[PDB]
Parts: sequence; C-alpha cells; structure tokens
Amino acid sequence: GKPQYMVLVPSLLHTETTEKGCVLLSYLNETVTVSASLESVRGNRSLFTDLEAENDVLHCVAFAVPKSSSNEEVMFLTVQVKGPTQEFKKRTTVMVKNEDSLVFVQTDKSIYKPGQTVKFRVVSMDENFHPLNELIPLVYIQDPKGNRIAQWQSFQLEGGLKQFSFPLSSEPFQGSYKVVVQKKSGGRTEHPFTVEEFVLPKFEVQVTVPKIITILEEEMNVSVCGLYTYGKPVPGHVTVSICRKYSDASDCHGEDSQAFCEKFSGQLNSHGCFYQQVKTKVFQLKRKEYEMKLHTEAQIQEEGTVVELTGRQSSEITRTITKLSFVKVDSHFRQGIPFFGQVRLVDGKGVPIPNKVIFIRGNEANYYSNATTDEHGLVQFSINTTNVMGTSLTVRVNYKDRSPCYGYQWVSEEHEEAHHTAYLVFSPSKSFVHLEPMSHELPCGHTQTVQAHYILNGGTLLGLKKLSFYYLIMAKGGIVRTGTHGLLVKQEDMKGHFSISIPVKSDIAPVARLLIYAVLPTGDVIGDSAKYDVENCLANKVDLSFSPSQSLPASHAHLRVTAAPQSVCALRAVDQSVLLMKPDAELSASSVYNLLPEKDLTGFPGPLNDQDNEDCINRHNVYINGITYTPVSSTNEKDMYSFLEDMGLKAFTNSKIRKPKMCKYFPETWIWDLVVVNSAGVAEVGVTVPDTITEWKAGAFCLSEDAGLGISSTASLRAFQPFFVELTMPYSVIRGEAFTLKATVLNYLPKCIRVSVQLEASPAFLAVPVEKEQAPHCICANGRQTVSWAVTPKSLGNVNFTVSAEALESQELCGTEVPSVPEHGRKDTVIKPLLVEPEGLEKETTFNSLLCPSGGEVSEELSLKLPPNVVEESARASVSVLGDILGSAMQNTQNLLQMPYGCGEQNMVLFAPNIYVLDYLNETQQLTPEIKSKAIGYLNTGYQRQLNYKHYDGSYSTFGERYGRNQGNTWLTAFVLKTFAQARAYIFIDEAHITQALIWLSQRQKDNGCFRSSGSLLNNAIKGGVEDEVTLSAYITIALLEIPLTVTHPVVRNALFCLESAWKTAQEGDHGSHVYTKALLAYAFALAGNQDKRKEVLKSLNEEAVKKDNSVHWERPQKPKAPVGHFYEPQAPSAEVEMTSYVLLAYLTAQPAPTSEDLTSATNIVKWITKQQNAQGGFSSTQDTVVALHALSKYGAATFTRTGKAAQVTIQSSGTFSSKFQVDNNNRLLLQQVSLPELPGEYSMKVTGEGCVYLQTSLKYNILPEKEEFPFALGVQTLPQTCDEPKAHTSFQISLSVSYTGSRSASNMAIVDVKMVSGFIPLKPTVKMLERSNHVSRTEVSSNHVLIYLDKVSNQTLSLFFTVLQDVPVRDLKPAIVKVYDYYETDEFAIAEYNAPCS
Repeated sequence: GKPQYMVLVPSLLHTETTEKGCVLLSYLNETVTVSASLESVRGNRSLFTDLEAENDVLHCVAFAVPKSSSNEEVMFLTVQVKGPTQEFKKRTTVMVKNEDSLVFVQTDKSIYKPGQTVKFRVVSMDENFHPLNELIPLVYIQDPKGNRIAQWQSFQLEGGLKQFSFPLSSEPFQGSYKVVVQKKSGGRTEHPFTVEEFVLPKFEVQVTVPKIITILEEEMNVSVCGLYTYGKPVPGHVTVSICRKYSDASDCHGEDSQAFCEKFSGQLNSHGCFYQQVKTKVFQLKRKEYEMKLHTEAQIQEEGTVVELTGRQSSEITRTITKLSFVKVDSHFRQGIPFFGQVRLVDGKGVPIPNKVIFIRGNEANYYSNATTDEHGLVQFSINTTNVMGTSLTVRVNYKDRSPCYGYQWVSEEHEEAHHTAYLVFSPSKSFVHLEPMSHELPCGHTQTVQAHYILNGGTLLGLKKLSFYYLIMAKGGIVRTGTHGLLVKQEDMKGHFSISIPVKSDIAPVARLLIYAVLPTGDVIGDSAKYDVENCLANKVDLSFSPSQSLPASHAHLRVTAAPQSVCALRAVDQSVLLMKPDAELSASSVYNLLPEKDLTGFPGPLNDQDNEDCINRHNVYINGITYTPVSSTNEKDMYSFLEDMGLKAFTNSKIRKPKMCKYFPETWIWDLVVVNSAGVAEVGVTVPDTITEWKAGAFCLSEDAGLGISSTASLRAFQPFFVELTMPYSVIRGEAFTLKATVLNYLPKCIRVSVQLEASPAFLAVPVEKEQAPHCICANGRQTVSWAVTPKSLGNVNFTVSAEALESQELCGTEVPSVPEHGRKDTVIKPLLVEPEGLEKETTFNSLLCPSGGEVSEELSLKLPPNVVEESARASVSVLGDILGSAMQNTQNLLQMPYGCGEQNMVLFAPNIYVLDYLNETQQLTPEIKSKAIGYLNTGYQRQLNYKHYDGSYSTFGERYGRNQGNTWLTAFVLKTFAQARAYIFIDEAHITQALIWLSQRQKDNGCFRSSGSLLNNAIKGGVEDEVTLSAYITIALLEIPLTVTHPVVRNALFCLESAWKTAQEGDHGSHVYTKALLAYAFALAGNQDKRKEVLKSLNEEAVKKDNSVHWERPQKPKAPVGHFYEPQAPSAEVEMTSYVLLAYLTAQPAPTSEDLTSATNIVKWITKQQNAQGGFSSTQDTVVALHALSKYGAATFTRTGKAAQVTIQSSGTFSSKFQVDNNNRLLLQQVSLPELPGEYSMKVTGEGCVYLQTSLKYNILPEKEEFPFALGVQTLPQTCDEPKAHTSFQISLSVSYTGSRSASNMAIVDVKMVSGFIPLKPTVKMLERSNHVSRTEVSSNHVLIYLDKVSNQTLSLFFTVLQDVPVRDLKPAIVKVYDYYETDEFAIAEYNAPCS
C-alpha cells in the first residue's frame, strides 16, 4: 500500500462549538504527524491544529475556533501532513459563522380576548438543547402599525427561562400583533399572534365530507350535526346544499352567472343527526369541471329560527386516481449489487389499495414481472445489475387514454405513472460497498442495525487479513459518533452481509445523514452515503399527572412532574379550545428540531465553496480509440467525493477520489408556573377554574443544565358536573318592578337521576315559585329541568342571589334506577349578582371638608336636604376619612367617575392621573410597591388605546384615522405629549411617539403666529371670548415644556415671544375677559422662570379673583347661572376649576423654592378646590379633573408632613350611633369609609390630633321631575308608540331625536345615556349601524347603558334609532330614564323619559 492520508472536517465550523473531527492514515508504514492550519481571509487569524497519526487506525479530534468578528466568514482551510517520506498539503475554503443561540418562544395561544394579559415565556439554548445563560439585549412587542407597546432592557434569563407578564387594554386594535426577540448576535426571531373578539356563535355546523373525491365514483357519505356550544346538539331541520362548479364556472358572463347543482333537506334528532348519502351521476363533470363547493344551512325549530348559512368549501376534484409513488428507491444504483426498489400504490384520496397486481417497467435489463401490492399497497423488488451507464424505472397500472372528449390537458383520466432513473456510481476499482437505506422513521433508544453489502472484485490485492471499514454519522452540522468494523477476506469477494449497529439517541438531528467507506491499497476509496429520518426525541422524559375526572369546584389537583434531576420546568395549563384554535407553535415539542438553522447538510450550502474545480482533467475529451467513434461527453455519475460533498463536509485525500471528468371558543388560560425538579420529580397543587364546560389540556417542558430539552405528553384534566345549571336573570332590575326568575339545570352524566332545586330567600327580596309542588322532578340523563320563581326585589343596591340544587338521596321514583350519589359534587350552588335601581335618576352631591386640628380640636356640622321628589329610601350617605388630600383618586383611578372613557381625552383622564399620583408617591417616598405595581399595570393599559387615536401624520385627534377622519387636533397632541413626558420615566413610552408628535405641531408654526390650530377648540363656553391663538398657544407651550426642555430649544424660543407679546397687548386690549388666558400665561411664566413677569400676572389675577370665606375663587367672565333653587347643584363649573387650579399650580411652581406667601395663597385655593371636588374621586369635569389633580399633586409635593402621626377622627350623628377613626402616617393613604344611613342632616364630626385630615362626604338620592328647563332637546319616541303585535314586546325601535337650543352656551361634544327597561340587551349591530351617519362616531354599549358619542350639536334636530331585544319579561311598572350631557361641562343636562312600548 502506497502512502495516503485521509481527513474529514465538517464544513460548518461554528464559533463557540467545539468542532469535532476525525483523521486517518491509510497505508503509510512510517510514523508521521498532521497539522490543520486555518488561515483567515482578508486578514490573519490562523488556528493551527497539529497532532499525531496512526498507520492503520483513526482517532477523533475536537477543537473550538475563535469567535470571528465577521458574521459569516468564508476562510481558507489547509491541512499540513508532515511526513519524512513526503510532504502533503491541500488548501480549501470552508464557511464559518457565528452561531446564534436557539430562541424558541411561547405565549401559549396565538389569539386572545381583548381584556386578557400575555404570559410570554422565552427560552434559549445552543445546538445541544441544554439551555444556556445569556444576556438577551432586546425584546419587544409590535402592533400592526409597528409601534412598540412594551420593551424590556438587557436581562439575563437564568437557567434559559424567564417569564414576562404583559397586559392588554380594553379595545386594542386588531390587525395582527407579533413578538420579536433580538439576539445579541444580530438576527432577530419573530412569532405572530393576534387579538380579537372572536364570535359568539349560538350554534355551528360539524359535517364530515370527502374533502377530495374520485373522478369515477357514485356515493359520498355526509353526516350533518349542529353542535351549539358543548356537544348537546339539540338541533332542528337542516337544508344542506351541495353545489358543484364546472370548468370556468360563472366565467361565461352571458345569459347565466351560476353553476348547476342540487340541494337537500333533512331532520336532526339525536347524536345521530343527519346522514346524507350523496349520489354522483349528475355531479360536476367527467369533463370540464374545476372544483365543487359545500354549503350547509342549519336551522332549529324549538328555539330561535336563525339560520347559520355556513360555507365549508373542503371539496376538491381528483381527476387523476390510483397514483403510484416511490417511497423507497435507491437513488444511486451499483453494478454488481442489486438496488432494492420499493413502490407504493395508493388511491387518489389517500388510502392504499391492497392486492393489486402491478407490472414493473424495467426500462433496462428487462425486469418485467407481475408483482402485486401488499396490504399497505406496498411492493418491494430488486434488479440484477450487469449494465453500462444507467437504468430507468416506471410502473404499469392502467395503460389507458379513455373516451374523454379532449386530450388537450395532461394525462388525467388515467393514472400518472411514477418514473425514476437511478445513476451509476463511479467505481474506479470495479468495486464498492452498498448500504441499505431505511424508510420508516428510526426510533430513539431502541438500537437498530442496518445491513451493508460489499464487493471487492480483487481490488484489495495488497490488503490482506484485515479489511478495515469505517462509518461516520453526521447530524446537526457535525460528526457525532465514529467507529469501525472489520472483514476477513483474502480473495475477490462479492455481495455479502456487513451489518453495523448505531444506537439511536436524541443527540442525532431529525435528519440522520450516515456515510460508510472503505480504503483500498490501490489508493482509491469505496464508500456510500445514506440518509435517515429520526423521530423527535429529547434527552428528558418528563411526566405530567393529575387526579383526573375531578369535580369542577375541586380546587385540589396535584401536578406530579418528574424529569431530569434538578431541572427547571415550564408548566403550561390551558383548555382544549386553544389547541382546537390552531396547532401550537411547533407544539413546543415537535419542530424544536426544525428550529435549528441548517439542520440538514445538503452539501456545501452557499456558492462560496466553488473551489472543486482544481484540475479539469477533461482536456482529453477526444473520443475513445476504437472501431466506433464513441466520445465521452457527459458523466452523470456520483463519485465518492460527490457522496462526501452531498453529506456536506470537506474531504481531503492524498490519492484520487474525485471524478476526473470536469468542466372556535373561549380561551381562559390557566396555570402558568416554573417548578424545579427535586432530584426525583415535583408535585404541584393546581386550582381548577370554576369553568366546568371546557376540557383542560396540560403540557410542559423541562430543561436541565447538563441534560437537554424535555416534553412529556398532553394531559388532560377534564371536569364534569352532573347537577350544573345556568341561571337566567336580568343584569339590572327595578326595585318597584318585579321579574320572573328562571333557572334550568343541565344534566351531563349518564346516570338517570332527579335533582331537587331550592331557593335561598333573603330579606332583600321575596320569591314565589311558579309551581305549587316542591318535589324533585324526573330529569334523566342528558335532560334539562326548567324551574322558575316570581321574584320581587325590596332592597336597592347589589344583591348576590344564590340557588342550590342537588339530587335527593335514596328516593325511589320515576327512574327505574335512582343513583342520587354520582360523584363528590352533588350540591350545586351558584351565585350571580343583581343590581336593584330605585325609581328615577340619582343626584350626586359632595360635602367634603378639609379640617386640620393642628394639635387641638376641630368640628363641623353636616346638613342634608331632601327635595320633595326624592323617592323612598334612595338616600345613601357614605362618609370616608382620608389622611391624604388626593386619597380617593389614589384608590380608584380607573373608575374615577362615570363617563366611560370613549374618545382620546377621556382615555387620557384614565391615563394621566396614574402618572401624577405615582410621581407624588415617589416624592413622598412611601411608594408602597404593591400599589406602585398596580399603577404600572393600569398605566401600561392606558398607554394602549391611545394608538387607536394615532393616525399616520402623528397627531392624536379625538378619533384619529379611525372611521375615516384624516384630521389632526393640536390640543390633544399637546396634552398627550405632556402626559408622556413623565410617562416615559416609568413604563418606557416609545421615543418614536414623542419625537414624531414633536415634529408635528412644530412644523405647524408661523413666525409670530405660534402653532396655529386646525382642530376645533373644545367647549367654547369655558372661554367666552374668541381668545384664539392665545389660549391654545399658551397651553401648547406648557404642554411641550413639561417634557424636559428649556428655552434654548427652538420651539419654545420662538413661542415665548408670542406669549409675552400677547400678554403685553392684552394689557391694553380688552379689560379682563381673558382670565383663562392669563392663568395659562401665569403657569407658562412660572415654568419658563419669568418670575419678573409671573408675579405681575399673579398680582392682577389676585384682583381678578373672587374671594369667599378666605378662599380665593377665580370666576368665569360671562357668569353663567343656569341652576335655580338648588344649593346642591353648584358642583358643576368646569371653567372655574382650571383658572383656579392653574393659578394654584403657577403659585406652587417656584423655580428656587415655593415661597411662604405662595403656600399661604395655595391654602386659600386648595380650600375651595377641595370643597369643589366631587367625592368618589370624581370631580365631574374630566380633563378639568386631570389638570386639577395634577395641581393637587404638586401641592402635596411641597405640603408634606411626616410628623403628623397622632390624629383622632370622631364622627357623630345627631341621633344615636357615632363612629371613630384614627389616621396615622401609614394610614394616611389607607381609605377608611363607613355607611351612615340617615336622610336628614343629623351628623356632626369632631376631629382631634396633629396635622390635617380630609373628610369626604357624599350621598346620592333619586328624583324624577318633568317639564324643567333644559338647554338641550330630548325627543325620544318608540316604534310603535303603543304595542299591539306580540312581536313588539321583544324588539322595537327607539327614536333618539336630540336638538340644541342655546348655541351661546357653546356645548359641542355631548353624549346620550340610554338605559334599558330591566330586561333588554340592545342589538349591537343595530347600534353599530350608527357610526356611518354623521355626528355619531363611536357607540359602545356596556351593562344596559347605550352611549352615543355625538360629535357636535346643531340647531337642527338629529334623529337616531336602534333596536333592543327582550330577555326577561320584566314588566310591572317602570318608565325608564335617558340622560344627555356634555363631556366638558356637566351642568347642561336634559333628562327626559321614554317608556316601555308595552307598559
């Protein structure tokens, strides 16, 4: 044997990965050494790899290349085989690249409810699937518009796992969200996931159909079952339509536009609902047909006759039938060793046809046999190989070209025969080794040997007594296992058995590309390469377990989880509905192998390895010297170099080895935890959700530091209740009216039982059953029993009615079997709250008063007047004690008030006070991290739904691009930017918004004209004069100055000119009449440090104020006096709370320090603003409330007192019962509220101690006057005026004609508050009809309250209409009320009444 080296290196060298390799010396008798130098292109980074050699045996080697700066480097590789006999070297190019960590993701479901929160696990690991601890630089969530909702800074996921809570908002816009995680090495990974309010379908079709159909067939089996919510179909009469479509159906746009077809109808009664056998003789066609369609019209009779016309287009023609497919054909045939062809016969639908005799096209060597199919439609066969160049293979099943009219299309009516042509391997020594491939996927763990066939043909002349033979397995881009096996031959050896065994483990990639080879003393090397598929197995075999079939209320459910010792598991508990929605993301189990980039090495991927052209020995292309001129032109062979190339790695050979020739339902997510295996497993208690009807599918994966990844199974933990029933009660109800309670129990157990129902009476209501008997009724398996009560409420407020139901034990009645004890759950008790509203609308008044004992005693007397229209027992006098001034608003920021926050401004009052209160807590350093976390959550919610108001230009209008308004309003942009100023310090409000909104409203500027407005100013009433270009300019300056920004910035530099010039001109212009402008100017001067003009503004504002009980109160210039005869009503003014709050805040904002005189004036302003502040934290005027609450926040910032520990509150009624309270430092923020039921003013509280105490006093009472004075007009009617038709009881149109009388009151944006008569859910689509009509933008409805967002009033009357639906027959006596009022000042209200049309 002449000297010859051989070394294999995987041409996917990864930076951090230790590149395992192999070396070998073949027939050199002198001991030498080898060196592998890795020189770098465009520079010099040489990684030498020098090591020993063995004359006949190989050995493994591993090395790790340095972290290359370049992303993907195509760097030269040279191996220096140092030998005293001869020196051997070879240069080549290999491709190295930085190996980014594998980061798969979660968020269990890709589709959400609006009001839910995201759970968001992220996991990282390297090529080996054990997790790695890396600092991830960037993770963020993206909306359809590309805006960044949230963001997390550089974190380190310990153990390869770290969760991320993230909430959503009430109405997030729904195109599509996506999760993008950016790795530390550039490339980012994505995960789509959407949110939407899906559908509430009352019943759906579930039909099985032949999704594809034979060209020559008669019958189709079609079953039609309509399941409504759970699988108790209770269906009616269906009329199913099978409409076929011919070729170019409806394309002939003349005399016809339809496709001929036929329809059916049928009855449905039980689980076996409707089984429609479908004849097919007049069906689509045997010629000129494209694709039929399947549409079903399910309809029920005993209930609502709504028809669900469903389109299930799962229907495709299959003109080609009985297709033959190659499932295992040996792609490269060998002359001497037969290759084993294995074909598959199968019907066009997909089922194999057993026992079918086929005919094999042996295109060469004439293999013509009448083989037959197996039970699986399988045929196996071999062909003897003594041939020349190449053999072709084909099947024979039909031979036919039938009667069909046109042969223009490809062969369709017959079976498209399967063709294949194998190519001959380049055998330089007339010899080779063949390896038998495998078709079925290789099982892990269980070892499986593969047979090898060899031939020598006398090539191994020198080789004797030892035929060393080697195998190499390539997976995941690298060599995994090496090994050898011997042969004992001194002959020329033909076909034989050379079985080798490979232990299949999880370490192998999903693809298992396996090569074998044998070195010959002649210098050549023979071998083979085979591919395998491996079932996805992971190094961890996890277990998930429960106590299944548990009761629905049974909280206790132990989750035993066993995995690799001391690993970290990611529990994922969710219902089956989510799995039904969509196949999970790789199931988190299956295609995690697919996640690995470049999983299979097809061979030198990338054009950069175009170095194989080295010799081009085909320069002697002259024809072979012979009698016949036969030139060698093409060699469609596969050399051993080509085989090793197809393996995908560089091969280095001393001798010739290359060929010389060249040139749906409800999600309700569940348990989401991170448990740790206690070296043997872990049990986990899991509280089952009181949502019985769904099946819970549990899956989880675990990861250990040394062990790989894991997956167990998909456990289920189904819960079923035999006596479960759903109550049917109105959401709201009238105290005067009474209703008919209805309750039906649903049996879900096969046991034939008899449940007994019983109601639990309370002193708040009386209940009388509609039936006289009280015995349990005969309700057998899968039956429902309807029971009812005549219920009249007595006490107002919230009442949580409860009803218990259970089957009485050991009672022998109707059922032949009476198993009254099915399971642990027998007593079925459910609770549903009920709202009892008294007669008439509630008037809300506030009598809060700030009293400071200041080391002494203070007292106050409460007076309560009841107007004669007050209904009986409507008064609810609640008094709360708050140490802090802004306490109530601290507790209930979200439900701050009525006004459910539809447009931009109200969303911003939902948003900003959270910022201001949190800043106040940060200043006072009692941050109390749990309330801070609550503030974070609600504030991050509030940042969402502002994007609903962002259009492309960057302006946040009241409605934005939504509903087709390409309008930009500068005021709201300024407000939202002012809020986002301090918002960014907490929740990372994306810089893109503050930069783009700053680019806008700044390009919109004229030199001395300072930010001219395009959108209309709101509530012109607050500003009696025109006052344009002054109010809004002054406001926008302070808004964009609140963000960190000084006079040096160009916009304010050009702006302050306008403010000073405007103040100088107004100094000589109109005498006063611009107090709002002056207050804005006062605050602007306070911000800019222009005290030398600020104090001059303040001195004028002092006289322009109105003083009352040592509490200075600025007053509205036009002096509106709408209220008459009511001292309660003066809590409305919306303009008097700005100029006062603005001058307060300007007083407070002293750049050096708030001076003592400033605090003295602040006390006098705070007294009035607190006495004007509505309870429940309301302070009716809304954006007005934002500004005033920020003013109070800045007041409390400078008016802090940590020494106010001792304080005693002794509130005493003038009658019998008194109450006591204490507010120290830690209770300064804790709300202390009690109920004080007494209609008259019989209350007098005494406060002692140290410091200041805020006493909040409010009460609500119900009245209903008529024919009063209203600046609006409320013309509500019904359809009909009086109902006579029975169908008019359920649904009826309601007229909403609203007009506006006094345009000088300048009320612009107003809403109508529409309440239902105790039993009506309004039709959402009939109200959704409104928005296309002008002056009606958004019409959300919630909890019997229909709200219409009237954009702007008019002298003309605007009529609105919609339709409601009756659910509970609640008709004794109540004329329900409807309200209308303006957003930005609440004193204009035109309460009138519309009665139920049938009562």
